[PDB]
Amino acid sequence: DWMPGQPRPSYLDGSAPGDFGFDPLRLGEVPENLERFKESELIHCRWAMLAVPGILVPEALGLGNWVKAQEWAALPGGQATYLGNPVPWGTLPTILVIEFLSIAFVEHQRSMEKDPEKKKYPGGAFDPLGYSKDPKKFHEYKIKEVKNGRLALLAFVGICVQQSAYPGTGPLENLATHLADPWHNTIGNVLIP
Amino acid sequence: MRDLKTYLSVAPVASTLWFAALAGLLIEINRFFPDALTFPFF
Amino acid sequence: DIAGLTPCKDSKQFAKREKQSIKKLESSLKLYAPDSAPALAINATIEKTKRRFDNYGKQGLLCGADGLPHLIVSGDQRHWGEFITPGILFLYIAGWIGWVGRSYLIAIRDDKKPTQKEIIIDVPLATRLVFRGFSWPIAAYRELLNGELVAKDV
Amino acid sequence: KKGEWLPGLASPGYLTGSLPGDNGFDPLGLAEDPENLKWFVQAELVNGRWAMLGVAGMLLPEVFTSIGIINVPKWYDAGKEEYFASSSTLFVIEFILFHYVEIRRWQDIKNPGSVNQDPIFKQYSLPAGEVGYPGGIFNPLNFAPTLEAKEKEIANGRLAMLAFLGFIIQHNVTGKGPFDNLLQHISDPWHNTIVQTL
Amino acid sequence: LNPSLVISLSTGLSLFLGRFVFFNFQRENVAKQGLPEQNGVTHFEAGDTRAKEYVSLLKSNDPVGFNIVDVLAWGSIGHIVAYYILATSSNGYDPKF
Ligand code: CLA
Ligand code: CLA
Ligand code: CLA
Ligand SMILES: CC(/C=C/C=C(C)/C=C/[C@@]12O[C@]1(C)C[C@@H](O)CC2(C)C)=C\C=C\C=C(C)\C=C\C=C(C)\C=C\[C@@]12O[C@]1(C)C[C@@H](O)CC2(C)C
Ligand SMILES: CC1=C(/C=C/C(C)=C/C=C/C(C)=C\C=C/C=C(C)/C=C/C=C(C)/C=C/C2=C(C)CCCC2(C)C)C(C)(C)CCC1
Ligand SMILES: CCCCCCCCCCCCO[C@@H]1O[C@H](CO)[C@@H](O[C@H]2O[C@H](CO)[C@@H](O)[C@H](O)[C@H]2O)[C@H](O)[C@H]1O
Repeated sequence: DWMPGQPRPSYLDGSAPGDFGFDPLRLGEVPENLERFKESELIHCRWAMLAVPGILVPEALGLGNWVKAQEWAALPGGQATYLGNPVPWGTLPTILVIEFLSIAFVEHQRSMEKDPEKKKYPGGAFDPLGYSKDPKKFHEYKIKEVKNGRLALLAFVGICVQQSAYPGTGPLENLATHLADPWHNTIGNVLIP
Repeated sequence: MRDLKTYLSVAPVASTLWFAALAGLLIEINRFFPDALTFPFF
Repeated sequence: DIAGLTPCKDSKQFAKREKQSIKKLESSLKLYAPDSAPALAINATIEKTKRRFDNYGKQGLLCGADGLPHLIVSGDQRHWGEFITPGILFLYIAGWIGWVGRSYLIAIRDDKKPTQKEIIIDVPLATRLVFRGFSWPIAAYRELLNGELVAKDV
Repeated sequence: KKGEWLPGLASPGYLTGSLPGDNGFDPLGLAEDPENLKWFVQAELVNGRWAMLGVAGMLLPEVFTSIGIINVPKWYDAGKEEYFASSSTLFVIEFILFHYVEIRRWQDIKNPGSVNQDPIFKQYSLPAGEVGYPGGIFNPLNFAPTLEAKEKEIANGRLAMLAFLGFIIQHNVTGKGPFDNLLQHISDPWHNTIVQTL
Repeated sequence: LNPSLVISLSTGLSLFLGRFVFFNFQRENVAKQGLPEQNGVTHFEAGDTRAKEYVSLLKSNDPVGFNIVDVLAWGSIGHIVAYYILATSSNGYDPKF
């Protein structure tokens, strides 16, 4: 139960992975919408779980933060740098056409499959190590993925809001600024200018 | 007597008494606190 | 300042208006013996004029090129006295009146002849009910939560 | 005979006499509906308790400071002082903590007994009490929560709410501290009064 | 920079996507959405002499059913994207970061 003392919704019995009874707006009242929401929630969770380290790790290294790493495309002759290497295809129209064709193909492949249970957990080629072996352990891994991904989503929100509250920052730069003086470096200064 | 209080409770009479009191009040307030485009006490 | 205006304490046009007003009243004052009652009246209007302009200057009103106060209702905290604060006062009083009248109508609605108390006021009941308006925001909020504020299926 | 705030006046029917502090006082009929009465019982409890603590922390540090035993800023001047954290940080701390606790208490108001146990440690729960009087860890000395005990809690709470009102309005008109006001009054009472203060 | 290059690439990619990628989606949507109808019946059955769709042109020996209309639609897209990239490359426009 997400909120002790609160009656769980009628349609949330706790059986689903990551189902703690949280839908205060009753957005899953219709079952079709709820299933679609489980799929989409997992998609966001996995994009976030991939994108958070892609945001943090290049910052720990000498490379720019996640904001600076997008900046060459604003200027016309822009060329990307992967690990300091001016990659030749780094021009914006190149990687842009590449990204459109590749992403569009893959994601549209997800659009043209309706199991619907495979739209959440397809497996097969995407489970070569076969972690779907024990359905108990596979379901516990479902709770694992859902909580990890929700955590990553919250973290991403923290990164975007910190970026708005300190334009041209880094999550770890913000963290270090806090570690300097935690009692005088806080969200309190942003909430209260 | 009871009938007279009843008459004095009737809509137009109660209205003249009520708005006459309200007018005296607002007049005196504008007498001790004239002009005033704002609530100055903050 | 705000909206290109200037504080009335800093406005030449504002002070020119005060000057021309006072000199106008003094032009009227030159006609009467200084001990006379018309004279004392024009002096009272003059003192009231100075009080007016000095108060508008003090309380921070902005002026236009016209030399006249303009009100900032955007919500800027420097000017809540120009709308937001008198506005909250108004909403308190209006809510009071309407809440009391509604209390009266509910109180007489199950009488044998309801209209009878609408044209001849039950003044004792009204006096009992007038001071419910003091706490009208709590009463109306509690009714909204309890479902007693709005009639069902109307 | 449960006590009359107005001797001649009768009690509202909805004030049974089972509530502590029931002197038959609801002239604007705010508690006529029973759910309103429950909610306002909790509201009077919390406003009264916070008012007791606040009145204490406003008045006693002042009288101590003026005696000279310690040196503490005035309750209104305490905010401007320098502290080991930015006041914004202090605020965010206070807000997060109160946001947790108050919502647990509220869960008890809506669904009594629902939040009685530690959600971390599944042991160390609370005993079943009444709404607004949590037992267990909240009563370490294990005093008996009876009438006259609750009635004294409510009485001191009401006197302290009135007290706080007097503190803020007083300080507004006089520009000083409450104990400073008491000294000024005891000095020459017939010539030091709200009459002369205005 | 070379118009024939960009137009040929964009139009070839558009025809390609419409042929091997988005064809099934296209057909299931144009099938479930169906022909426009007035008063519960198609415009031609309702009596509009000119509302009969042209089944001759829609027949194609292309195995999947890709026809002249598909060519026209996707090729139109490819030319609009193509002249978009062409016109946008010769701009010299650059936003101030
Ligand atoms: C909580 C009880 C309490 C106590 C015992 C006092 C005591 C005092 N007040 Mg205060 N005051 C109170 C509440 C109280 N006040 C409240 C609720 C308000 C908000 C309206 C004020 C606002 C106020 C102002 C504006 C001033 C005082 C002033 C004073 C001092 C002189 C009295 C006076 O001038 O007129 C008293 C003024 C009142 C408003 C009285 C209201 C108190 C009500 C009636 C409750 C008291 C009744 C109680 C049963 C009798 C005493 C019980 C007590 C022993 C607990 C005096 C030491 C003056 C001062 O500070 O001296 C410079 C003054 O200027 N008070
Ligand atoms: C878009 C991402 C997304 C999606 C699609 C879902 C989908 C779902 N969630 Mg999940 N969740 C999310 C994000 C998401 N969640 C995040 C970020 C957290 C961490 C706080 C959680 C934590 C969580 C818990 C604990 C639970 C769920 C549950 C559910 C399921 C039932 C609730 C529902 O149907 O609402 C559907 C949701 C939507 C249609 C998305 C609406 C988004 C609105 C329009 C905007 C939101 C604004 C947002 C607050 C912005 C603030 C950020 C910042 C700018 C301030 C459902 C399949 C419940 C469940 O049963 O699990 C299976 C449950 O127990 N979620
Ligand atoms: C802690 C995060 C987490 C967790 C617990 C899970 C859990 C699960 N996933 Mg999921 N997933 C995740 C993240 C996660 N996923 C990410 C980031 C992606 C990429 C978008 C996916 C995409 C995905 C797909 C497509 C599928 C699953 C599947 C599954 C289920 C069975 C397979 C399995 O257990 O994998 C075990 C997971 C681990 C042992 C975690 C290993 C973590 C290490 C450190 C790798 C990280 C390295 C680096 C940081 C990231 C780069 C890797 C990248 C290049 C691939 C299971 C419930 C399959 C399924 O549905 O089963 C039927 C399946 O089809 N996941
Ligand atoms: C919570 C409260 C005060 C709390 C004060 C606090 C925490 C003080 C905190 C701090 O001081 C510290 C400690 C340290 C300082 O340095 C800083 C500050 C910040 C100063 C007062 C409540 C005060 C609450 C009050 C005064 C409530 C009064 C309600 C009344 C009189 C209602 C009466 C009626 O409603 C009935 C019952 C029946 C109806 O029918 C008729 C009417 C008349 C409507
Ligand atoms: C036989 C065959 C084949 C081949 C085919 C081909 C070769 C094709 C062609 C096709 C094509 C190649 C097509 C195209 C195109 C189309 C279209 C339809 C177009 C268009 C255009 C437009 C529409 C334009 C517009 C505009 C203008 C006019 C002006 C301005 C600019 C713009 C753009 C706007 C294969 C082997 C594969 C297979 C088997 C069979
Ligand atoms: C009623 C229940 C809830 C009540 C909640 C009340 C919240 C009150 C929030 C108070 C906000 C604190 O506001 C903040 O205070 C600090 C501390 O003095 C001020 O800070 C001031 O003193 C500090 C002392 O070092 C200096 O660093 C600073 O230059 C100066 O401005 C900030 O300028 C002000 O923005």
